[PDB]
Amino acid sequence: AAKDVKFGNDARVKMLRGVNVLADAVKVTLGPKGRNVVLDKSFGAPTITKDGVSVAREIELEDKFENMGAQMVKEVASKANDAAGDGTTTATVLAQAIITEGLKAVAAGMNPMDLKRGIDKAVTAAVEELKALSVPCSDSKAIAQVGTISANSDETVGKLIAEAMDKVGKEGVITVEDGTGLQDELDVVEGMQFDRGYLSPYFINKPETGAVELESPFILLADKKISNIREMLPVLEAVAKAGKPLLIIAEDVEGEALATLVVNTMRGIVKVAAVKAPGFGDRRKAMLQDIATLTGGTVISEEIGMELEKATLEDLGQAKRVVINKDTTTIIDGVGEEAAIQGRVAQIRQQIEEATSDYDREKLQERVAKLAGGVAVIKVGAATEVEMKEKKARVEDALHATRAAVEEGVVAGGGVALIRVASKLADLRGQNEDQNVGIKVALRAMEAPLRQIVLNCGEEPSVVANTVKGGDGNYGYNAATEEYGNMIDMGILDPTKVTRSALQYAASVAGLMITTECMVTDLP
Amino acid sequence: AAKDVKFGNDARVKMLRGVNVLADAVKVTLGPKGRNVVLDKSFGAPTITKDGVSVAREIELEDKFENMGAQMVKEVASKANDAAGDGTTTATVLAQAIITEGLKAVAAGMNPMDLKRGIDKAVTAAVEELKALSVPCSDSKAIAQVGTISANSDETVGKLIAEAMDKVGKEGVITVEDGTGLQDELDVVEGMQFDRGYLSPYFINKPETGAVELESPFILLADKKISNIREMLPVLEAVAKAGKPLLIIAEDVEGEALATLVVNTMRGIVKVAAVKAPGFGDRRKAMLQDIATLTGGTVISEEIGMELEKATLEDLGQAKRVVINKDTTTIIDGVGEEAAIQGRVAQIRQQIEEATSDYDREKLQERVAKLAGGVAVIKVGAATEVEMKEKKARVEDALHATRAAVEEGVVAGGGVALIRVASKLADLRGQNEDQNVGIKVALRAMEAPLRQIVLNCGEEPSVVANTVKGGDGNYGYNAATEEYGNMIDMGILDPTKVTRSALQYAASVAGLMITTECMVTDLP
Amino acid sequence: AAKDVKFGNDARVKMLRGVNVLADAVKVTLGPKGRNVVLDKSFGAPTITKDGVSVAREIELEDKFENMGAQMVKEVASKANDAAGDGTTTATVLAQAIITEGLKAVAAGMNPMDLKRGIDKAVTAAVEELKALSVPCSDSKAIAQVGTISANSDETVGKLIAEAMDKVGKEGVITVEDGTGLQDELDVVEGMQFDRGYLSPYFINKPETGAVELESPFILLADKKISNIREMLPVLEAVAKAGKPLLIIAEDVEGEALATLVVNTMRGIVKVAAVKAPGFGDRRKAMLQDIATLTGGTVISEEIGMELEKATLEDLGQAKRVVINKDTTTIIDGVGEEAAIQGRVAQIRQQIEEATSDYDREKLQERVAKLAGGVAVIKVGAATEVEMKEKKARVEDALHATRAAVEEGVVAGGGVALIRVASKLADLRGQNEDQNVGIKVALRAMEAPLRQIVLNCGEEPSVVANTVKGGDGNYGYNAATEEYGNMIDMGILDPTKVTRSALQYAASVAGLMITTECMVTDLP
Ligand SMILES: Nc1ncnc2c1ncn2[C@@H]1O[C@H](COP(=O)(O)OP(=O)(O)O)[C@@H](O)[C@H]1O
Ligand SMILES: Nc1ncnc2c1ncn2[C@@H]1O[C@H](COP(=O)(O)OP(=O)(O)O)[C@@H](O)[C@H]1O
Ligand SMILES: Nc1ncnc2c1ncn2[C@@H]1O[C@H](COP(=O)(O)OP(=O)(O)O)[C@@H](O)[C@H]1O
Ligand SMILES: [Mg+2]
Ligand SMILES: [Mg+2]
Ligand SMILES: [Mg+2]
Repeated sequence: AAKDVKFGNDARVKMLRGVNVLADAVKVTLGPKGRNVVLDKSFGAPTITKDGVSVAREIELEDKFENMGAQMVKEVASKANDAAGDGTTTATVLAQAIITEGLKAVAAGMNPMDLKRGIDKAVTAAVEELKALSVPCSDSKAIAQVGTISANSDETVGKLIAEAMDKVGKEGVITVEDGTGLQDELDVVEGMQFDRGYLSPYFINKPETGAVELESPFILLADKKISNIREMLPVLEAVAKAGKPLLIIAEDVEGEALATLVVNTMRGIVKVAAVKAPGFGDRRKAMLQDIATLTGGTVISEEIGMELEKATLEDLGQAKRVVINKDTTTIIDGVGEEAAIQGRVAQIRQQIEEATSDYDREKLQERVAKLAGGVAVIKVGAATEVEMKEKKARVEDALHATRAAVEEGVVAGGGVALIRVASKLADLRGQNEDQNVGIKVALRAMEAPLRQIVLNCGEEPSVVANTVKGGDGNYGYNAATEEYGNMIDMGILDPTKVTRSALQYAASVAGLMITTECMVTDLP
Repeated sequence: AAKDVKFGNDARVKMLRGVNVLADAVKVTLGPKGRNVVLDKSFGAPTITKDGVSVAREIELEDKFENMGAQMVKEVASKANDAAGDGTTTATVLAQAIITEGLKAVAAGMNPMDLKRGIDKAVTAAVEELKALSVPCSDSKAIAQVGTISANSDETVGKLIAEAMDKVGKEGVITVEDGTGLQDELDVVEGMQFDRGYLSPYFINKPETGAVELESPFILLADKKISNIREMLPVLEAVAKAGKPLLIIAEDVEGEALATLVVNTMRGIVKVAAVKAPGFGDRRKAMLQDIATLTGGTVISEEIGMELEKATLEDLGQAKRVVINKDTTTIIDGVGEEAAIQGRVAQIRQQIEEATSDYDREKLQERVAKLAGGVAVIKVGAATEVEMKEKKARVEDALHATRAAVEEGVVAGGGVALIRVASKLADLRGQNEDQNVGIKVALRAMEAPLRQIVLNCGEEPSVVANTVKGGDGNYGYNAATEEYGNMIDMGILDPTKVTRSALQYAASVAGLMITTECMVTDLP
Repeated sequence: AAKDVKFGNDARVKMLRGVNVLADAVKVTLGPKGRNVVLDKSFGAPTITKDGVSVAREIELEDKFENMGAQMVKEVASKANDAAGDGTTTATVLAQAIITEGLKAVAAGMNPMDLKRGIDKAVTAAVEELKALSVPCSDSKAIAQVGTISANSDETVGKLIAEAMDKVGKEGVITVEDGTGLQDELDVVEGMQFDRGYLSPYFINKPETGAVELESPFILLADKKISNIREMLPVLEAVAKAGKPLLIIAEDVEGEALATLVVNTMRGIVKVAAVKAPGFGDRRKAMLQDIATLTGGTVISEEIGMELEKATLEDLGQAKRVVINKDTTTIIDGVGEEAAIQGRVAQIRQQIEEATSDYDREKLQERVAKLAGGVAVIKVGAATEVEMKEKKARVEDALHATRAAVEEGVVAGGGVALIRVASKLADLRGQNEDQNVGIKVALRAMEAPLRQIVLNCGEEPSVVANTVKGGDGNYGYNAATEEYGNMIDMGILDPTKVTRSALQYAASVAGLMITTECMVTDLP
């Protein structure tokens, strides 16, 4: 298509309207006095959210040039989120701020390429400063405070996160999903358990639960489909002699084999149960191996050239108890010595280290938890669906910020950390005067989040900023209680990694943007 | 697509118009002096209805913002309905109320997030208050009153519901369907019966009904298709010796087997009949098991490795009489001891407890009824189809409210319960003044349903509310007889669970709503 | 789609223009001075008709609201017709009347829900009153009078209907179809006959008719296709010995068998004929059973495990004569004793009682006639096609009204019955004044049909109604002769069931309609 090209101040002015429409939709939500935005949906009911990256992905503008502005700053908000899943509004606010100020200096006749260099120097400096202010967050109380503050001041989320973090340990997963009732609820599953039900409801020796239960059972791990019962006989009978029940975790148990197993368990011959293997594809075999290790058994796959028939009792895993539902098997307390348990865990330790992907990382951490600590699920309660969505998202949001606190620390919120690092770099200079403005451009933007937080309360940003600026260390403004104080004492903690990412990402794009001199796009 | 974004008072005004159009099409229908709305349909004739969620789901507006408003309140009405099938208009009315008043206070310059906290606090309070006013509704008289009142003052609906509730008992289903004539009619099927006709009209030993009848018959339950008669012989002959007739409920009876059975029953050899199994898929086998239990027989499926041939008389169920039509089998009085009956019922008791779905819940409750109490059908009469639709809906509607009465109790209608819980909270306060206004915003809306009820009679809401406000307990206004009195004595009872759900849902959304500060949506 | 919602008097006004455009197109046709409407057709030539439900179905309006109007009153005319195939214009006229009046009182500020209650009470009362004026119509003369009056005063239709009703008896069908010439013609087939021709034109022993004729023939009823002649031999030869001819009614006679039969009959071996079974699917077997009964033969189907070979002469049905054309077999006078005939008829008597369908009802009544009375056909004559359509329709129309007279009786026409029940309810009252207007609203509409009859004559409705109102019993106005008199004596009889369905249906929807307060529909 034919293009519309626009140059210099003209192009920039459109660019900024672009940034501004997005920035302004995203700002309304900053801080405890944040407000919500409503994003429409051709789908079904609209969505009410407080979450900056949600609002930001929706903004698309009709003027092709305004649009390019908005589609650019939009990535600060987006990246901020893939990085720590929080602080996306802050980020946006900082970029709108670096760009506003920067462009105004380009209009003063400064060389943008230097404005940029100064802005990045300013920033690299601020990042060190942050790492210096950061203090570790490692007690349950602090963790609760980052949760809480992330969840727009929902003390309950704070607590629940803090609680879960506590039970599943350091290497345990926590996930959030819709709840049944109105109140939030925390499930913690003990030890190892996966997503597989009995293959026939006949195995069920306890109908009141609708679930199967065996004690001191041997476990047969077969990495292959099971059709012929012939393959079993030498084994099933070695077990009938030891007088103990048996779990069968194979790739699958089909008609011919299953039917007969079902007939055999029924008549009170040998107590048995069978259930599909966890997952599919490649991880199945590796994850079935997990199960081997935990119960001290040997995987029987046709890959190492093995036959079910040639398997003595010894190959079988063992545990003290197992529990299986319509769609959930669980092994309690495996015989595997913690020598071998700890070892296999020290292997899947480095699986994550060289997991060059994001999805190849999730699963490994899951397995680590099923073998080491525990798995926790939070359920968010809500009266409505418009409510579930927003509430769920905040818990999700805070879940992330705590994980961030834990690895990177905390600094004073209400954008005090940033305002503080700005005074620490009051003396930073670059290779030339433009660069010095460039630096000053960033220091000034570093006041933005506190300034919006305040404006969203309907008081005066420059009065609050002045008195915060007049103090020291962690003195800051409590927007919620409208009083000044020590931000760490008041429990207003930002996870250091988020304050940091918001600065980096926002500067990284704002930086580029202010060096636009030409813009090319389609004809209306 | 390029978006239109709107901010603050601007966006809200539009949002309100949107709420308002919907809320006012819903209002017209509130209470005994309600009027109906006509909803068009590209389909066939329009639809006349009084039912608030029906009107609501139709409203869609041309201003994309006004629409957003409307599509949002629309969920209070919707949720209300998935929750108790009733009170949807009240709900709507309350939300229109909480919003109007709430936005007015945002324009006052209150912090909407607090307005929300006050509103919720006000509501959590009001729910407790209602659970306190609730009294159990458990006689047949009260039940009739809830029915009656739900069916816009139709005493006959009240009575039929009350009557059915009484015969099918507490674990019995009641369903409504179109009737043949002009008058309503209540069918109650006694004990166990399902949707299956004879497999050949030849079995029919009584042509005058066009139906089959056997006394003291054995029952053969086969969980498998039946093609070969060979499989039958050992059994059919053990039955010919005992001189009793035989029912065959299998997965199916096809050509070869059936034909011969048909030939055998014909010649006066052995009195037999055959009929498909109930349902399909997985429930068939479980439900066929029901039939086993009720008649004290043993299911014969190839899954436990069983053969028809190896079945003595003993495996066969038995009853005192069976009745089968073109499409309805029914077993009268099974031999199964109530020891085993009561037990299998205590199992399907907890099937519903862990039925994590809505459709996996319907079927279980059905079976419970076929095994415990009874099944009842109501037929709604009407001269026309425009009439049938509206009348059927109301019966359905009241059917729901009585089920709600029964599980959660009744409170005073005419929106007296709500007006009373508002004076109980005259002292509620929150953390800060905005929250106090927030609280007051809700208490105020709690007057809405009575004030519409009154307006819809064309008298003066604030006069009626003032004198109701001036009494005590259950004094209220009888809009139908235009006189004051005790609302429970006058049989104007609301089911507690609906009054409460109306409040909850409407507050739940209106609450979020009043905290919109930005709105994003498409270009016209 | 975005909707256009309309509220109170506004939405009503549009609703009523709606009812009006329809009501008016329908009115023009009412009574003997009725006129015709022309309804266009993308198809072929337009359609000239007098028939209210025909005009009505066409009306659809451009104003989405006016349209709703129209599409709703449209249902009175529609139901009216499914219910007694007549009175549909009167119906229409009463609804336009109940609406007009009703709405005018909602404008007075009555409570429409009560307007409605009184309009129904009024009506329930009127229906009793009609059942009380109704006198049975059971001589051939009165029957002619209902036909005649139904057929816009076509004495010839009256007569023909009366004539048929007389010959086919009470359980005989009468159908109307296009005729060959210009004059109407009544065919009456005697006894049993169906739609099947010889399977080979060679069977024909009388070429002058082009048809087959056998006397004292045995009848072979085979419920199965016939391919092998082997299956026949034992039988064909038992018949060759008795020296009588043979009819073969099987599911079909194909190549191999047929060919040989054809060769055998040809050479003067044994006199035989063959013809397909009546209908297909399930009724075939049941209907072939009919033929069995009538001729005292035994159906030979492989379903009861039977073979053609094992059939002696005894199994064969018998009659005194049979007559078969290119597409019509007919059996004259079967040997079956009326003990068994009457019985099988007493079974298909209750087939109709429990025929829960409309199509499962037509066939049964057919069979009843082929076994009990006779079948009659009327042929309508016309010069043109524009003419055949309208005439045929009227005969059809009157065919219905007579069937209705016969089951429910007659009342005085020209709208006199309704005007008389109206003075009988002069004292009816309801629970409150609004209901009293509502009563009075209906009693007034009850004058509508006489008022239109008169206006269609171009005289003055309120002079005619005054004088008619001034008389008694069956005094009324003969619109055709423009003189007053006793309407029963002048043969102006309306079948009671129609006068009552007109009232029922019109009030049933008019009733709802006047309780519209909102109307929702699409944007233009
Ligand atoms: N009581 C409070 N006073 C001042 N700031 C607060 C208070 N509570 C939370 N905050 C601050 O709110 C800021 C961000 O909240 P949020 O609106 O989610 O922005 P983001 O999406 O950028 O995380 C953090 O700086 C946190 O310090
Ligand atoms: N005689 C009456 N006087 C005052 N209120 C009544 C009377 N009869 C019924 N109501 C009130 O009607 C209200 C609801 O009727 P309805 O129009 O179905 O609204 P909803 O759809 O909100 O259930 C209930 O609060 C009930 O108390
Ligand atoms: N000579 C007559 N005088 C008055 N009314 C008549 C006369 N002939 C027929 N009618 C009346 O005509 C009315 C209906 O005829 P018709 O136009 O078909 O209306 P509908 O479709 O409503 O049957 C009946 O009420 C019948 O009594
Ligand atoms: Mg945040
Ligand atoms: Mg209701
Ligand atoms: Mg007529």
